[PDB]
Amino acid sequence: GNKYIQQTKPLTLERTINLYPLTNYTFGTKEPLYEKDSSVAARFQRMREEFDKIGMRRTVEGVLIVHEHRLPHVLLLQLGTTFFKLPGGELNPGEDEVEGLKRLMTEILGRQDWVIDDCIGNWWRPNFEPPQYPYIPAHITKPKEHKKLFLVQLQEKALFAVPKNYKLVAAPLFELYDNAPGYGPIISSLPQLLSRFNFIYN
Amino acid sequence: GNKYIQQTKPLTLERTINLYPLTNYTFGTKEPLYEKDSSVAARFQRMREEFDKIGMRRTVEGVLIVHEHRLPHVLLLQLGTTFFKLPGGELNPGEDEVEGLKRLMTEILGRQDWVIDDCIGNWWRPNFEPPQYPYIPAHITKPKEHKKLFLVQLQEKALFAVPKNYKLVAAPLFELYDNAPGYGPIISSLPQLLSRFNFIYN
Repeated sequence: GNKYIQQTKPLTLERTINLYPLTNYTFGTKEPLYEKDSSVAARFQRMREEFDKIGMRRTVEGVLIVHEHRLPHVLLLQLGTTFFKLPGGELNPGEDEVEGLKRLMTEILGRQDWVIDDCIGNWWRPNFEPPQYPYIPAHITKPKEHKKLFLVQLQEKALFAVPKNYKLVAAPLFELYDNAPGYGPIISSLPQLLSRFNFIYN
Repeated sequence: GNKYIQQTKPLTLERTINLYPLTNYTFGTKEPLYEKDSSVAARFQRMREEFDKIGMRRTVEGVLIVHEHRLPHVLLLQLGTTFFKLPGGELNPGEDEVEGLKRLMTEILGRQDWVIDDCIGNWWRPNFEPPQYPYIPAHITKPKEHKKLFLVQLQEKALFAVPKNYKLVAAPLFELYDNAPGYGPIISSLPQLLSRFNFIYN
């Protein structure tokens, strides 16, 4: 004759994420962090050299979200007038994805004095060329890079240490949406990839 | 001194979905199902009339995935040369989202002789106009429509009953990706929204 109290709905169906105000977050400076590749030519030469040695490049990137006036903003690292990146980078062979992303974000943003429970997408680079796709194209059996994106939940407050040559910016979703010319195909589709989340604006 | 066997990784982090070959699926015909709105003018007039009476329109849509040669395809309903839609429609006031989507897909596709565990995105229409966004734009406190998308897991085999005036097609991700001119902003970003899933190609 008993009834059961119903379980919290699956996190697959409704995923809630706490956001905090932009003003909860601050940065201090650290020494500059220079890009591994000094040009487009060097980038693709290194990708080719490493592909021959260790196979497909495995990149991981973190999407950290804050709000201002109840609108989500994604944290980006500005390196040039039109050059923005997510905090992340290249995994070492054998390295766990999530543990690697933790290492990489400590390297880039780690204060000098991470909660990663959510995969938000995957992108693949079929050739030693710029184009990347959110799927493996037909008959591509050996992509040259696989990029995996994760949502990194921030604490209520945090201090970041930012390499001097980077500017830590908070981009509102309307800045990113349908703005591949400004931010590229991955960052510009973050609004779509974040749309399923139930955000709490603390 | 004991060690614990580790739990399956969270479904938030790695979400696996079984797909089956296109040839596992068939359709039979039923009577035609006419669009509620006969023109763009009538569409926005009805949206306005109903907004005044019952508030924001609540639409729900199902994303059903199959594969051919290990490439995902999304099922769409073709109504015209350039007019494709997802199976779904408008919720009744008070109606549960998932139960409403089940009702709507039975209406459209239900054989005459649903597993919905995943939210994949949200879109909002700020005005009585075509544009829709994957977020609520700043200072929009009363959007006119909220569209919610769900992944509908298919059984190994299924038979569909399709209104005579619709053609059931299976669209590969490369047909959709960066093809808003062909399919609109929602269907064209399905490849990005599906990229997080670990698909098993049965």
